[PDB]
Amino acid sequence: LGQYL
Amino acid sequence: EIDDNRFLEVTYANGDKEVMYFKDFNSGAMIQNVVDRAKKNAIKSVLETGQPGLRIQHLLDSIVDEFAENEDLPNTTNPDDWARISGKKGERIVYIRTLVTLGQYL
Amino acid sequence: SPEQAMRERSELARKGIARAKSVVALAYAGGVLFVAENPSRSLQKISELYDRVGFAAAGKFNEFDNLRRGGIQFADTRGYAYDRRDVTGRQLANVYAQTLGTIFTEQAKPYEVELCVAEVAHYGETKRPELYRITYDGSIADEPHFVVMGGTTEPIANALKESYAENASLTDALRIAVAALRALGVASLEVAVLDANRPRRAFRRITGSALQALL
Amino acid sequence: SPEQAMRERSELARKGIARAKSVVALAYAGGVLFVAENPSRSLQKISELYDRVGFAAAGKFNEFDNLRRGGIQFADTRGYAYDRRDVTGRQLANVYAQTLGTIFTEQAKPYEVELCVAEVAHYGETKRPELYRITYDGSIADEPHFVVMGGTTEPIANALKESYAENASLTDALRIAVAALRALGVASLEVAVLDANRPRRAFRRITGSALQALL
Amino acid sequence: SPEQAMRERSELARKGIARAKSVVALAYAGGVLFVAENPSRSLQKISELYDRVGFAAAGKFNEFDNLRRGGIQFADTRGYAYDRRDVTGRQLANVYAQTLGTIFTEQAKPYEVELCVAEVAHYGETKRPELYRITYDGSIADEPHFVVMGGTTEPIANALKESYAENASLTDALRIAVAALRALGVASLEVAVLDANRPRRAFRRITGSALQALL
Amino acid sequence: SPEQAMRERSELARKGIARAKSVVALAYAGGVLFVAENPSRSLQKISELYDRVGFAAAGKFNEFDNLRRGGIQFADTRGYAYDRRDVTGRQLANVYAQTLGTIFTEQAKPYEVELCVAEVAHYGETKRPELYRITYDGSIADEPHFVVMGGTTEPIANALKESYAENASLTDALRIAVAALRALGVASLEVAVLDANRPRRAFRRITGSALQALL
Amino acid sequence: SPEQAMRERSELARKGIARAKSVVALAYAGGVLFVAENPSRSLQKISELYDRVGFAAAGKFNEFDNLRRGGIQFADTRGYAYDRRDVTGRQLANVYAQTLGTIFTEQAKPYEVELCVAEVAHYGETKRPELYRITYDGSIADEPHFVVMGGTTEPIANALKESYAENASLTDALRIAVAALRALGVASLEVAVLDANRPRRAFRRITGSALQALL
Amino acid sequence: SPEQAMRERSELARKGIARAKSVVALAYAGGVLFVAENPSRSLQKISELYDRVGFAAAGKFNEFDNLRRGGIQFADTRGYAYDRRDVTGRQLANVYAQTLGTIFTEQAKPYEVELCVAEVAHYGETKRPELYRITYDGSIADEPHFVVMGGTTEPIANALKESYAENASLTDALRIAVAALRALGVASLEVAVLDANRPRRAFRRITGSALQALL
Amino acid sequence: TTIVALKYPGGVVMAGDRRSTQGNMISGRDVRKVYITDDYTATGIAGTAAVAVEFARLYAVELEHYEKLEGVPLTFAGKINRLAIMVRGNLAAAMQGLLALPLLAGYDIHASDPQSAGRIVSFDAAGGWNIEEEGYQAVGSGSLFAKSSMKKLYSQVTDGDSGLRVAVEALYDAADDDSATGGPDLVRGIFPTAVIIDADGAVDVPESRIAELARAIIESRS
Amino acid sequence: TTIVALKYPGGVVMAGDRRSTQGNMISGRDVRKVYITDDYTATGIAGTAAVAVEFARLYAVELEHYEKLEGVPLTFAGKINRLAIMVRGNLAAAMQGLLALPLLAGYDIHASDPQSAGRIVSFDAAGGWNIEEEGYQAVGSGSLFAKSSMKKLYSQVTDGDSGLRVAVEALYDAADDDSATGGPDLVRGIFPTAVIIDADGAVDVPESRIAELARAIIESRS
Repeated sequence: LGQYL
Repeated sequence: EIDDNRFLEVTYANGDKEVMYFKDFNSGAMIQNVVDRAKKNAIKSVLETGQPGLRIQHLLDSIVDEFAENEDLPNTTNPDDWARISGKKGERIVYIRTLVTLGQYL
Repeated sequence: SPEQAMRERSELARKGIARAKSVVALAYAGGVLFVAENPSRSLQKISELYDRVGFAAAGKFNEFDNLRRGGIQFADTRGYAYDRRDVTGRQLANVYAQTLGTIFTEQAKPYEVELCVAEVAHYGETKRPELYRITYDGSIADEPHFVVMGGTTEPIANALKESYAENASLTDALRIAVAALRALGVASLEVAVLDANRPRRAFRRITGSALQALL
Repeated sequence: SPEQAMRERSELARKGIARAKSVVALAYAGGVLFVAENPSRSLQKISELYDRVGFAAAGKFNEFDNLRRGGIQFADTRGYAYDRRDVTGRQLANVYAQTLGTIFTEQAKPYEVELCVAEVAHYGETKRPELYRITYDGSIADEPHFVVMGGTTEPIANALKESYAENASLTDALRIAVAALRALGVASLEVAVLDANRPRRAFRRITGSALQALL
Repeated sequence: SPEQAMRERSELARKGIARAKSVVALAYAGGVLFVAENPSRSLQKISELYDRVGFAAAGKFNEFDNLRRGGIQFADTRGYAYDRRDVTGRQLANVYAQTLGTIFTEQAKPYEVELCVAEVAHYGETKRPELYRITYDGSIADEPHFVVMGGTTEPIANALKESYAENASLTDALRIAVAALRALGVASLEVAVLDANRPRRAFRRITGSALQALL
Repeated sequence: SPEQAMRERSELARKGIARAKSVVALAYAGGVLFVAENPSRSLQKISELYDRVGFAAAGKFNEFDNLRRGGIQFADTRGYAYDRRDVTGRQLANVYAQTLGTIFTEQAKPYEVELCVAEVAHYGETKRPELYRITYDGSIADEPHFVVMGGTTEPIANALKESYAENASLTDALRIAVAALRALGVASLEVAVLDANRPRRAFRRITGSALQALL
Repeated sequence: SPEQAMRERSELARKGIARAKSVVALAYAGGVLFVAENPSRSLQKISELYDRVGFAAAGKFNEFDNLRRGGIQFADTRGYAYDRRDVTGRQLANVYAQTLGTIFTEQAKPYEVELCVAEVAHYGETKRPELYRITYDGSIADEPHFVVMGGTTEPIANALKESYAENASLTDALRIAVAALRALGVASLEVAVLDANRPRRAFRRITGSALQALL
Repeated sequence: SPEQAMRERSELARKGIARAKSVVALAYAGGVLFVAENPSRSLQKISELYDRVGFAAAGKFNEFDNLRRGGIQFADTRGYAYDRRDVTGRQLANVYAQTLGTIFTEQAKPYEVELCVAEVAHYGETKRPELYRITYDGSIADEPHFVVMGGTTEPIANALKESYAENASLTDALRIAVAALRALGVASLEVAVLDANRPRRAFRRITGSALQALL
Repeated sequence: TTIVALKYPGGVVMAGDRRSTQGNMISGRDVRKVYITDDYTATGIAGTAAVAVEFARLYAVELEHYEKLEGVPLTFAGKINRLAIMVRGNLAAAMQGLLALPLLAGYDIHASDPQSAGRIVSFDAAGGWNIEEEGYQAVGSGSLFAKSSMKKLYSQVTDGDSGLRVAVEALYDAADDDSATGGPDLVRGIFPTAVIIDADGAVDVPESRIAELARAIIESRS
Repeated sequence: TTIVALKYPGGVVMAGDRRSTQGNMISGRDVRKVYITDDYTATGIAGTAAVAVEFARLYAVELEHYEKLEGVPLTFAGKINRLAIMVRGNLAAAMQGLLALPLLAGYDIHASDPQSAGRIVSFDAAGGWNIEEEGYQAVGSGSLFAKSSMKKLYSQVTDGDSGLRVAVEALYDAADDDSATGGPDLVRGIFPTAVIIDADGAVDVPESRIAELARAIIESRS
């Protein structure tokens, strides 16, 4: 899951 | 450590998997082979095109070709490396794999 | 393996997303335009979500229709609980991201879906159309000009990259979108707009003979 | 790997449908005609669902009768909650698709069933008969002329492909359907119609001596 | 081995925070300054928690926003149950520590998140800014001068170590923070302050042209 | 492999029915006749279900008595909810058809039972006796003349095939049934009838000296 | 495997019943006589169940006293719900059979117990004593003369086979039962009767000096 | 395997009872005497259960104190529900046996405890003291003279066998019990009595200087 | 309060006054009691102000919600049913003094004859409904005076405009004989509100037209 | 109790008295009945003191909570709605004699014309609300006298200050004709409280300004 802020 | 350098993948007793790269299996003999292949490519370029000299792209081609040649063989190291990896991870090695590569859909 | 799940689930759902028809959404003078390749007459991949918020999807129909319904539910419960002008495309996109992440990590199979939430300004108001793309894992991306979902996205995305023109009329944006989608008649196209000029409900389908005239 | 296990389920459901009798449904002048090969006198594979919506099935009887009952439940709850003319064959087909997909992915064994939902227009109204086929996975297909379910579908489907004629009378469509089904007397046939001419309840069985005269 | 599994989780969580963009928080004359590298315009990594308590985070968005929401919930329920001046940054930090420990030991996957809770004194009051850093396991650290979260923290932490000056004005602390963060324009920065001079709500975003003037 | 587990369930159920006594049910002039080989005086394998519906079983006592009780429950709840003349042998057979399927697929061990539901016409009415056989598979077979359950069914079924005569009196049908069952005195036989001539409750046991006279 | 483990309990249970004391129950002129080999003065193996129904057991005590209590519960709830003369030894025996079967195929360990339910006629009434034996399988057997439970049953059963005499008085039946049981003083015997001559409660223990005189 | 689990559970509990201090209980002229080897001043292994019923235990403190509490609960609920003189040592012993038969077979770890329930007669009444011993398996033993629990029971039991004398006074029975226990001062002994002469509550501790005088 | 609705050849018109009271005290001079619930219906609600505005809002939400889920509006019959159920649900509160009665006007696009596709539907406190057949309906404290006025004026209704004038006049008489119904306020310039529904949907009548008709009526009566 | 609110060109003003009674007995000489719920609203509450202060507190909490979760304040419409739902929720206790009625003043930053972005909103016990158009509102036992005073005085309102003076005067007349409303106490120096909202937010009028206005009125009448 490439959702890193 | 990029996607193109992913050489091997190992499954441990816990089932966790590690992506080993060609760095873990690198050697001085591999360095010498890469240099020799680059020199041979430079000789071929001189013979065909006529421009003397060795380029960096020759080294890049040599290293990628050498990795491609050596990646087909999974068993290329002694069992001591596997034992060291198991001792480091702490888990038993059970699988090795090479990274060569129904309805209502709208 | 923690690594196996993330890499394997990712492949299982990217496959099922490429294993489907293609949808495009692009900004034009009157708002946003959805153009999907859809043969059926009953099953739809473009939908109104709220007054000014539209929705397009590509993947497995039962699942993105599950998301369609959930989003409608959400938007109406908010609009009634607070007010209509409080529901925004941004909230909706965020909810879809949270939900697709939770599904992607907790359920047995990941939703082989790709979502696009679109929003335009209110009537007599001025503001640029907003496009968001939500992927199967929960990732959300802010698009300035157009979104392409499902199937092989590269050729369509490039054709749109060459043909796109801001403030293109409805007919030109339709030609550009159909052309880039080909890279199909009224019997194989689902076309709708988020017309910024409507007083309240902006979503409006373009079907049949009117669609025939436009293309 | 999940996809491979799903491949094992697809085959098991297909094997059950293959090990069964054959049903056909085709459009004719007065509506839609269901003709099934059924030896029993108590167990039925054709049913009224709502005023103008009929239903045929092929597979394990306990499972498609479970679906028959669920669909009846659904249609009546809608008709009472909203109104009779709001329930459409399209909604019903969609519910069956969602339910067969959920069963196909979540239950231990997939329902070895194949469904056909049929709809005709209301009384004094004009509109073409709609046929939908729902398969075991949740897939739904829109058929213009006829649906063939269960057993070996190829020879029956081809025989119908040569014999079919739009606006055939009730007797001709019965001859065509029985002929293509053979590729059987009143003691081994279940025959019913969705007669578009009835005022409200369109479904009507054709049994005994009347069936004898028709064939 | 439980210890080896714990090392698998510790390692897992460290890698995710490295993937995320960097955030810094530092004390300056008027309170505390949050400066994060954030490209999106809708997704934020800095937030008000209570009147004088702010919050920054670095890592998987759908998790540190979950923590953001939980913290807001907590703070408001306390403030209403007792009073506003009773909620302190210390309580909040402690709750996040308990929660991240429980998540780290009980849930399937550990949150890949790094938190910073900041507090300033009340209006017309005198007291030093407090910074707490909560890591993924539940560990909590009391910082006197600045916190750096996410990405590669060494170069930024060292650059701040050389440039930091207590009682630096807002502009100087912004220059120091952006400089050490580089080790970016208003279109890639999320900047906010906990201004100790505000009467009640201390958190205040600095965006657009005002941010342009400050940097 | 569920393909192999199901096979061992079917074999286990078949062995249990074979490892049991034999029951026969046949049509005669006054209705239907049940003749079972039963040594006990307290444990019974033939039962009234409703006014005109009888029931015989062969297999494991506790399980087919569980079904006996469930069927009684069902029939009475229907008769009270609607009316007595609405409960039919067909409904009952169908309910035991679906309950045995559900048990056969969902419970640890399949029930080792074989059921026969019988029905006659109402008083002063005319209609042929109906016999249904429900197997542990859940399959329901419509029988025109007689049902044989439990033990070795071949020799009894053949002897009945030669001796059966429609409209045989009570004594002749008893002789035929006992003879074919032998292929036993009043102390080892359970005999009852569904006498079509009774006004309401048709089931009637034939025991003791009356049975002695009949055979 | 159902054969190995459903049967696995059968050896387990048989072994548990053998490492226990022996109990006998036999019919005599005044009713039924229970004679058990029991050293303790507190723990018992013979009990009143209802007005005319008695109960003896052999095997793990926590288990057959659990059944003792359950049976008491059942009988009293029925007697109060309907009437006292409606509860019969036959119902009780049947309930114990169902319950021991359900423990055999579901609980972890099978009840290593063996039960005997006894019944006599009411006061001033005439009817033969009924003895039922319920085993750990759920099996139930109708005994005309005597039941032997627990330990090595062969020698006691044979000695009773030679010595038994119908209509033996209380003293003779006690001598026969103690003699066959030996194949013990008042300090190692538990003796009770179901005296058919009592007006209501038939069960009656024979202990101490009265027992001393009888034997 | 039921046999291996039974022999594994049995040898662990026993490796806990023998891994603990020793307790003795013996009958004397005024009732029953408990003498335990107990160093702590707060943790106790002898307790009042009801008016005339006492309790001693040996094993794991948290567990036999759990049983202590459960027994207190039980006895008081009975005494209030019926009456005080209805609760007997026999009921209590039986409940503990059922509880140690359920814990041993159902819980993860058997209770490593050895219980002794004691009872004396009521005031102005005459009856012999009763001692019961409940083992971790769930067996109960009726003891006429004395019970020894925990640690090396056999050497202590051998000494009591030689020294025991019925109707020994309190001082003699204390000397005998401490002597056989040695096979310790007031700072390492827990001594209590069930004094049959008390009007209601018979349990009474003997500590400090009074204990000093007695020994 | 008073809300009239009447069918004209080709459409329907629905008008309502503007006053809201508390006992004898005039509390609101410009309340809008006629809403456009959807492209082909309009709902007036008489009664308790809160319950009224709430009914209207929630009903509009429900119509549109089903429309978004199913991809097609309910038939006029379904709409009638949902409104009726909402009304039946408020019966307990209506007996406690929170009564709200709706009058529903609509244009059935599926009807056979377009010239009579207009629809008027009235409800009681107990949720029962009735489809009007005499060409008009009204609700509120002035409803009897409004109906008795339209009975006489209705032969003049021949199109959208004459139907609008008859509506305004009926309101004028309601207000003329009942003090809880406000008439046209010439001083402040506040006039009844009106909605017209025909083949092309529902539109609000702009105020100027209503002002004209009101001034014509007032001049006629002097 | 009495709380007036009036729009002026460019803003809104809201003022309230200070007395609190129990029957005929004066129990509180300095209660504050007008709160600043957020940077662009102010809320007066008449009625039961407990229910009043509680409403104000809880509403402020809710506005600010949604603001923190979503990163943007509700629209003025949403705020109106939430306040209305609270009021509707207290209805049972209001019929049990715990009635509390709020009057909500706000400055809409999203309105088109800044000179008329002022907003006044009134509520009844049943949660229904109404946006005021006649430019002023009041609530409490003295509200009728206050409204009848502002009707005449309102032509003088041309800016923030004149609007403030008109507010104070309306309060003076409420108190002058009703005993439950306190007037300016010159002896103890306690004056009405006032909040002004304009483009820049909501600020409390410092006491001195209200003192001078009150003294000007008192001298004008004697």
